[PDB]
Amino acid sequence: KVDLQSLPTRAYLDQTVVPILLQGLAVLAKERPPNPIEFLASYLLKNKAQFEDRNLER
Amino acid sequence: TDNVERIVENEKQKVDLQSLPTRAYLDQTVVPILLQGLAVLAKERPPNPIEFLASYLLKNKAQFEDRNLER
Amino acid sequence: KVDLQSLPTRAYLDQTVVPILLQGLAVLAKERPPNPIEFLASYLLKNKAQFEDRNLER
Amino acid sequence: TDNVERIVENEKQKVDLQSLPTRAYLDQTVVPILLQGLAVLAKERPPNPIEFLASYLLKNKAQFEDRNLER
Repeated sequence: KVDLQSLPTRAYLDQTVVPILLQGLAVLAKERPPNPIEFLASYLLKNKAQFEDRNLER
Repeated sequence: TDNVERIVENEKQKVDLQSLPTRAYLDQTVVPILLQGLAVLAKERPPNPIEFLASYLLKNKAQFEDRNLER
Repeated sequence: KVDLQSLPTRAYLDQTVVPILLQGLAVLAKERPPNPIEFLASYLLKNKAQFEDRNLER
Repeated sequence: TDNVERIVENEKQKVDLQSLPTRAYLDQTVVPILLQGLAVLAKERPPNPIEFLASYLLKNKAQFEDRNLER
């Protein structure tokens, strides 16, 4: 009975944050804003709804 | 084999964050705090991982921001 | 707790020497001096102060 | 895919270091010793990396200098 808690580290990350990070990092590299960490963190929060629970968690 | 990375590509004067190649730009700005946050996230495995990672960035931004090519 | 010593190879180099090298290599390619290795090494030493510790080391 | 590089650009007679295209010039002069030095630097991770790399160049210049289109 595998779930998010039991997955290997890389699989866990690939299931949860890797897709939104890939998108966000690509946007960040294009924009190059004055506050990149804040920008990325903001990006995650703004776009969370489109990426959240699209994984084993269902 | 790994420490071989063509930067002769990007060079083909004054270098700042805006002019850095993509990988260098990211490595200068977010990769350190991301590496730390992703490690914390993988260990905790919280119910809201995207939110948690974003919170981690915000909470630890002060220790990582401006520690790069633009002081 | 990440620091310079713990960074992946490329991130380490990007944090420490890549920016000054980019600038120096561009100057070297423009000047084409009789002693290019010496010129580049000299460039690094002369401009070190403007690039040194502008990274995680702080 | 990678071994495809237009030099028909640069050709459009006697070739020396001064007339080489930028990438070729760098590859002829500093890329070898830089590749070696960057590898040594990444493995050691010293307190003064720019200084260390410059020192590496100076110390090993004799094994790399003039091993190119101009003997």
